[PDB]
Amino acid sequence: GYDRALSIFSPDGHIFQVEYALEAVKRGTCAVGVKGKNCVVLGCERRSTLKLQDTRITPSKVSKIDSHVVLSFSGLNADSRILIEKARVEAQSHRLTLEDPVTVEYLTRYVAGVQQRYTQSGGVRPFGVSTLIAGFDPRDDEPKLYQTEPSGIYSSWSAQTIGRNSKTVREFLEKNYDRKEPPATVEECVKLTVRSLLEVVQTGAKNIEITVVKPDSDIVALSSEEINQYVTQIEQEKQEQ
Amino acid sequence: MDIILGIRVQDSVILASSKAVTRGISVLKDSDDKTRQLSPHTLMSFAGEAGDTVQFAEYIQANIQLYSIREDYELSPQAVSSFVRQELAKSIRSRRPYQVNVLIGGYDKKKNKPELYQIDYLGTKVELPYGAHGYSGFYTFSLLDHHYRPDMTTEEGLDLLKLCVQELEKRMPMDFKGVIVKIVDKDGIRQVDDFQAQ
Amino acid sequence: GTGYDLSNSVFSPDGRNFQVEYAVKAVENGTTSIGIKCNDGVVFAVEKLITSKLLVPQKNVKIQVVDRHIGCVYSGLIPDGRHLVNRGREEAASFKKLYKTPIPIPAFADRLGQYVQAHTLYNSVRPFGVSTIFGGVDKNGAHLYMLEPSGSYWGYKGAATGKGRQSAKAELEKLVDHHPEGLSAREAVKQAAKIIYLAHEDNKEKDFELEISWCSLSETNGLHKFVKGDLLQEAIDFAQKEIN
Amino acid sequence: MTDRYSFSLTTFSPSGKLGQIDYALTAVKQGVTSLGIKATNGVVIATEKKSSSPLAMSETLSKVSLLTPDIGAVYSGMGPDYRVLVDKSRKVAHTSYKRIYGEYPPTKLLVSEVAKIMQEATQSGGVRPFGVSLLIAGHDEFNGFSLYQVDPSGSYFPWKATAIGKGSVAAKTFLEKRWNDELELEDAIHIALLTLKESVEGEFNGDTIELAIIGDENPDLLGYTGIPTDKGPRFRKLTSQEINDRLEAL
Amino acid sequence: QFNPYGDNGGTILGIAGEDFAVLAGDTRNITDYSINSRYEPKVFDCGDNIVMSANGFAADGDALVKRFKNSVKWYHFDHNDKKLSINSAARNIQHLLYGKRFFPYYVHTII
Amino acid sequence: FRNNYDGDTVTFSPTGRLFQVEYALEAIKQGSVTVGLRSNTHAVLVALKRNADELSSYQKKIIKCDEHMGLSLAGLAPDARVLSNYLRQQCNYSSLVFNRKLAVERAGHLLCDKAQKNTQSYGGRPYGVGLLIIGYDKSGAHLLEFQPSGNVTELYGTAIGARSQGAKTYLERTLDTFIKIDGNPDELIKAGVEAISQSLRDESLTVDNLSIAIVGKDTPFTIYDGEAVAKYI
Amino acid sequence: GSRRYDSRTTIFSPEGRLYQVEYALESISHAGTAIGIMASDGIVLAAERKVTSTLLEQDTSTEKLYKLNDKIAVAVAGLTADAEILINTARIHAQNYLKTYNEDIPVEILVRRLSDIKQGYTQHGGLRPFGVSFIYAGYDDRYGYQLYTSNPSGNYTGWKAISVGANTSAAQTLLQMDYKDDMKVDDAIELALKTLSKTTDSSALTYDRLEFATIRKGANDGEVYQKIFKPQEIKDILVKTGIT
Amino acid sequence: DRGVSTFSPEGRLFQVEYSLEAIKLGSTAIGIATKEGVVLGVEKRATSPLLESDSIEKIVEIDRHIGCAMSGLTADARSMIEHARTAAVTHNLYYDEDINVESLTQSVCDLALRFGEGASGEERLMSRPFGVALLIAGHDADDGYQLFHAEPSGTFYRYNAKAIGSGSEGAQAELLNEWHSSLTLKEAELLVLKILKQVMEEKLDENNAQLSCITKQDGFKIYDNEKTAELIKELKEKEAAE
Amino acid sequence: AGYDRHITIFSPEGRLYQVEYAFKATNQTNINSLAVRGKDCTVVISQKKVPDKLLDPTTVSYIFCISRTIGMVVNGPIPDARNAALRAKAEAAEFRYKYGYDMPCDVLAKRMANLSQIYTQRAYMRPLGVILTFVSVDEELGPSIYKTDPAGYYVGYKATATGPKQQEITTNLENHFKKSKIDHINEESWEKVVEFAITHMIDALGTEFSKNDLEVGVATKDKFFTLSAENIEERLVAIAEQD
Repeated sequence: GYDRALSIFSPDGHIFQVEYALEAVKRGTCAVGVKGKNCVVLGCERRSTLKLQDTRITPSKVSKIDSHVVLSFSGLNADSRILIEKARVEAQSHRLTLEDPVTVEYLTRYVAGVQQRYTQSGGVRPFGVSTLIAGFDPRDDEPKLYQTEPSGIYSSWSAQTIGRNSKTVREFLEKNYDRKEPPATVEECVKLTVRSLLEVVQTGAKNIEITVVKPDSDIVALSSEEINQYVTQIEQEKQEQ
Repeated sequence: MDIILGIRVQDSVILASSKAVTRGISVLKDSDDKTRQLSPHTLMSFAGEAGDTVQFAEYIQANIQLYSIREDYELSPQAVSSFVRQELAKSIRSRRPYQVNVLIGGYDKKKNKPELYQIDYLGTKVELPYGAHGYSGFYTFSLLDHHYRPDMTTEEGLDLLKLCVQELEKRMPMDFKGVIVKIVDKDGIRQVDDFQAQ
Repeated sequence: GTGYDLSNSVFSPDGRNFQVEYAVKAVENGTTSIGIKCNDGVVFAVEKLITSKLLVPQKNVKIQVVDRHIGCVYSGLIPDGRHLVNRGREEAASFKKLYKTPIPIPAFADRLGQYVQAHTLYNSVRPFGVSTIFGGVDKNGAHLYMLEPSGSYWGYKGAATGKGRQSAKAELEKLVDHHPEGLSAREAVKQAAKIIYLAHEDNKEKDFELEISWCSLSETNGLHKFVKGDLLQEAIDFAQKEIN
Repeated sequence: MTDRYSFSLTTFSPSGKLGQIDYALTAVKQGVTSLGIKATNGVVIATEKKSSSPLAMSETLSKVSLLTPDIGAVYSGMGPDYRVLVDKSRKVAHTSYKRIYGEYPPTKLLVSEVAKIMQEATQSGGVRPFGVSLLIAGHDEFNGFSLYQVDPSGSYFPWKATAIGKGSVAAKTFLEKRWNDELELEDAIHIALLTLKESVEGEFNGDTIELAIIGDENPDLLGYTGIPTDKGPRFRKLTSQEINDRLEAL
Repeated sequence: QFNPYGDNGGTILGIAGEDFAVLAGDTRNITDYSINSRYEPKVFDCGDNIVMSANGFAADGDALVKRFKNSVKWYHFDHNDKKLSINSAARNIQHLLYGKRFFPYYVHTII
Repeated sequence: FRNNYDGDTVTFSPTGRLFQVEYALEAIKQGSVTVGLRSNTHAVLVALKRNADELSSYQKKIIKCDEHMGLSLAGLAPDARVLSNYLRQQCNYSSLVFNRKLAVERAGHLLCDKAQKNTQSYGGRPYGVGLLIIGYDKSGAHLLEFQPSGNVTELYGTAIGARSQGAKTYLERTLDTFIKIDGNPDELIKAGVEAISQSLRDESLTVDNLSIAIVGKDTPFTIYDGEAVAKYI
Repeated sequence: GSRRYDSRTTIFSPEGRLYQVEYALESISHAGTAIGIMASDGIVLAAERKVTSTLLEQDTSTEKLYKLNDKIAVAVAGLTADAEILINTARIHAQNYLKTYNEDIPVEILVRRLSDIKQGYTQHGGLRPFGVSFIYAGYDDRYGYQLYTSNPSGNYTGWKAISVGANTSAAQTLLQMDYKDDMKVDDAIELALKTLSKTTDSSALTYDRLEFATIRKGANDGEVYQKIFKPQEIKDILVKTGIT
Repeated sequence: DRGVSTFSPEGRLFQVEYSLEAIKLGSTAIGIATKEGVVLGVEKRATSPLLESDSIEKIVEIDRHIGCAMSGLTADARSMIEHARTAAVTHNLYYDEDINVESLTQSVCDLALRFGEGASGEERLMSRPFGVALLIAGHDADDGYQLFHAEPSGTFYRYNAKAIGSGSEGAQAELLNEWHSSLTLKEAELLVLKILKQVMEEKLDENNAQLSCITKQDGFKIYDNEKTAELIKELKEKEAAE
Repeated sequence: AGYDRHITIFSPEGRLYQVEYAFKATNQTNINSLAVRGKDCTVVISQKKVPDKLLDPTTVSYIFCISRTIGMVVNGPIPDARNAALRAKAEAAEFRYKYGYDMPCDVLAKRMANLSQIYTQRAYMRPLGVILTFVSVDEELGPSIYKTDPAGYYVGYKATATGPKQQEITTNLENHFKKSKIDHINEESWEKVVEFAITHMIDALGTEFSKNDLEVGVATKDKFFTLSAENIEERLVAIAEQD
């Protein structure tokens, strides 16, 4: 019954509801992704407006759409669930009908579509979410990293970040990542991510979670210690000067 | 019908399934694997109508894997079978029912015990030490009813199967081209590639 | 406050429906048309303004028939007029199909009445921009009716609507007084042509074209028909003569 | 046509209030007073029959209604809204309970049902909340007697006694003073009539007052005999004559 | 029970020349052992130099021709009066017929 | 004033006007001029095709609806496509079901009723296009003028579009002359080109600029463009 | 049309905020306080009854603590009516999970479904969100004792200790000040009441203005148990914890 | 507010007009047709150095003989491209032949006005118009090489050359002079590559600019970087040549 | 915010203006009417005002026959008056069919009242500017008068009046009854009850009537009918030979 056109054009040719959707993304926690030479890493910050949570149960920021693909986001959480679901369901459907898991690019193109659709369908508001999707195409070793936004647009990045202060960390990355020689190591790759997050996290050992993805469905999320260590080795790099 | 056998020994569940695919007068294939893995510790064997058979199995698989990803957890064999029964039970009163029968064998990582479930297209579910769908039941239940022990090792179980398969080849009308055997246990699912003479 | 005239189903504080009232405006602004109830039928006539010599004469017919015994003429937004007649036609057809007998003028009246009133109930629709004079002969005589955008309607001896509505109503009333015993179908056709010619003064700027149609028990066998040829010119004359 | 009002007409204001529900309650305030009192062996509900013209016959209109043979309701607010709410409450009792368990719903649940109805008129597309508050009183085997108040918000709560409408604040205060956990039904009936008199301007008699009770089973009101387990309705509206008699012992 | 189909007999023949082609048919329409007509054309010119004939059950045969022809009419509208190649008509007709694959046009047709 | 009564077609202004409909009518005036006129044996359409750049094509103004009917448009191209396409179906349906050619007069009644529907229901919008339908049927040649308001009128000739008033006066004057141009299509056409050049200003009608269409007694509605019209410029 | 009265309850603010969700929350900030504390051997749910009276039948009442499952319960803050509508669908969801899998619905799973339902009224429909926030207290064999919270937005998170309703900020500070990972149910029971006691907008924290609930695993059994204290049970524990 | 399908007093559809604005903001796109083929060129426009420029797809294939370039809100283009591809493939399934480039275009254009909140004419479900314009280029045996411009208005034109996007008005002006009925494919390539360099804020290189074409012989192809680079180098030399 | 006066939603005062404005429209016709209960009949008098000379007097009326036994007089514009009449007629026929007996006047009222209530709560339905007076000689209840309004309210009366000078007619009647002490006109024939009604209609409005200034409706056991100009005339002559 309800079909009010909520996303429409304004005189200057803008669709404010989609634009405002982005503002919701800017306010969200920061999320970053950097691809190495044989892996991709995704890092996300943990807000601190309230601390007394049960990190065990509380939903994490990086999700698995399938065994070889993960998706992190910045924006409204309630909205991210709906997108993550649709992605996961499509992941299975693609295996079932094409007898082959989805490619990172494909899963991305799907999500982007869902979002786009929500920007020109009656009675609905766009998703206040922007995503980072990374993994490895089936039987492939070249890492994949894509990003989507409420507008419904998407593209691949050698590294990228979304969320609050993403402006800052993007800069950091723009002047700390060389496509010529990408982080040839899982370790040096995670370091670059932790480094990039620190620029905005402001000492948050327990506020920074990292997830490493390797070829052939090898996905793992580091613990506070493994991370705390990276933070440690990094802080010295500064002082030793 | 085709041969769908299942026997639960001490620490694993063994599933045997005929490799023959006959269409009318000709045997089209002799290497058919009538099984689908629902999760790392749950295997399901199936037999029935031409299309319904796989269509149903894959469908069930898709849904089980989706639950795995969504919950980052593997549903117990018991749960998985309850899902399956519900589905068939719905199917039976639908416009065009799935005519498939299945055996579900999995290792409950929590209880640390193997399990075997037998479910027919009507949604009839029963858990048994050993079971089979179709005619095989008529020649094998007496064998197992005789030589079956709960504490049998996986090897004893295989031998017991070897015994069933022989009887089936001796007294059965059809040439089912042998069976493919698979074992489910604490370490997952694996296929005994050497049963064509074990 | 105010703004009680921006939505169709809203009651103003004094209990009115401005949208309907604004519709009436579109009507009064239209051409003039009348209906005269003679002693065994009804006569319909309308003013057809000749916007230019380009209009093929006798071609853009206005009066419409519903079924075979009912006649409709309206002033205002023509398209709305047709829309209404279409509904009347379906309405009449539905009726006959079930009761066999061709729809009685009264019943048809309320059929159009309820439909029109229906468009003053929701803000998702616009009221009809037309007043309609219609009628015919049925099992018990002739009947003349006029329907307003408000959905209101009553039985009339004579009726007029549009630009020259007053001149007409003036003339119609004169007839009613000087003919207590009734007017004949033949006579009503003449009188109508005159009354249209007089009412044309409130538009004496553009030239027009007359269009009469009648439904008489003795003249057309209870069937609605257009007055053409000789009988038509004859009336055009009877009018042209008394306009001087 | 087609109700294009597929959106809520009751929304949250920046202050966090729900306008229409508030206004609805205001509407309730304006309505005639009505009260409820729970005794140890019954419940009583009553209101005033504010005849809106001497020509109108107040009998041909009941503010006190039977929902089930052991549950009654009374209101304060917009009479017409109450009316349709009663019919809905009578049906819902059958459709969602008697037809499934073959027994009338227990007070709390039937109330729970009505509440849901109202709750929905607070969120559904194109509608306004109900401009009434209800006082439902009943009895069931496993819950005994009970009294509930249902608000246009869709909220409801149990009461030992309470009043709504016009002089509710006044009457509520008068009840806190006269109520105790040992009242017999006749007691509550008396207290009821007293509590009512205060809110009554002009005439106060059995023709201007409307009161019913939920007490013992009235087999005499069953209509048939022969079935041991069917003892009769506990709900009973008092007659004009019954009211006046009590008014003399006022 | 009601039988939706019938047989009007008839026979048609199509022969292709090097720079021409022919489509022929008897002009007799029958029902059982009676003759409905000694002359009821069965081969039609559908324009764009295409002749068609759907033989078998008359009703279904005429419906098809009517439909195909109408399909040609629109082809022109939609694609700027561009002539419909015989091969295209063939593919098109296949779709016309296979559309009723589960309540077929009881006709064997040739163009 | 007007600002409070033109937010949709389901609203009447205090004076009885339907602005949204009027705004639509405007789109027509903003449209390229097109002329229609008929004799007793033929009906003709002449339209000025407008182009974007000099690198672009000139947009078609004339559409065929059947072998005996067609029209010219001025205003929103899309809406003409929608309406003409719908007028094609009606002709089609008239054939397939009654084996009868849809009379021009009726085609008009149909268009009117279609249009009218988009001016009394919420959510709908009027059609922003004007049409001139010509056609030869059982009662001869015909010319119709379609207005988004729903008003369809039969005339001997007419024009619509920017500067249309020029041609219209010219026809209104030439009336008694072209109406008798029977048995001669070329003459009726030249009278048509003249009427239209009466609304020129910007430039002069060229070969890839002029568009002509004609229907008649033994003439199936046929459109002429480019080189084909050369013999009239 | 109708667009004239459409609040567009589901749009973004120029700042990328959701008006109604925000306002809905504003409403909840005035609701009786509800606190949930999770200890090593159990969970505690304590809430303050908003608006009470001498006449209010307290034994038969429930406005904040609702049983959803046998191992799950919730504490409400906001529109009770709204809460129920959601609670009932929650109760059903639990059962379906059971009927499909023959296993008790995992706590988080039930919580995710409920949050998703809310989230919906946030993205489409043109209806108002539910003016409710939930503190879910439950236990399952996969994560043991769990404590969750969800609100009008549709988002949910887990906690060791948390509160909803009025003076949450005050309570959160007090909890954050005295909570310890190795707490014991009894300890939590006390900390809960102490907090309310210090945040209550009322004079004194009496039993008649409270609702209490505990999810403990009675050792002499091995199964988990839900206990929703009765008036007297609260009155007792209230004297014990030293608040008499 | 005001209906999404409301008329302005000047006789225009607000949403459609505003739609055209969003497009002016879009990336530049240019198309030039020659009797040797049609060339399609676009401005990648990477919003950062980290963005892998080749994951930018603004020139897509509809069929082997029909390709197109997009400008404006490109996310809107997906459903259109899908529609176009389907229509082209379907026509082939139903008529055993390729679809005419014009009809393909006409087909896309038909989605355009399918929007509103309850427009009385069918079931137009799509809340707003498309925020993207398309340059459809292709070839068929009826009208040879063709270049089409399709806007959200629902209308479309055929240009010998046309440029849409931020640098259009100027670029189009350029094309008005540069284009002539005897251009070669090679010529049109550099010409597109040139006008792109002029209107692009960025220094045109084979990584923020992309060329492609459609020829009767090899159909729609997208020039791989290496091929484009050389063409660029070639352009520079002929420019610095005078 | 200020649209709480355009649709049927609450005002801060907790009022429904649109419902009030509906009531306002009921007087739009400037006609008064009253109903009285005989010993075993029920009569309804209504003013009839046909100003236009071109109108056919016979087609003008605000009195309707809903069924053989139920009659209904409407105070309000006619198009809303007819929408209401039709609906009641349908509701009457359906009731008979489904339950096997003639719908009782009061029930018909209740059903129409509940129907009005809905326009009061649902935003897209406007109320009907009319007050409906239903009369009959119920087989179970005896002579009956039940009136409903745009608010969705209704009740039974001993007698009642509606229109502009409603109050004058009401208090007139109130007085007559305070005097007689009974709730009805103690008359056997309806002609006398009709005369009574007309009489007080005159006393209260201080106006004289002609056969064409009234509209009368009578409801007797198993039949409700309206009088004719002559039936009325004969009745007017009667009151005349008493004054």
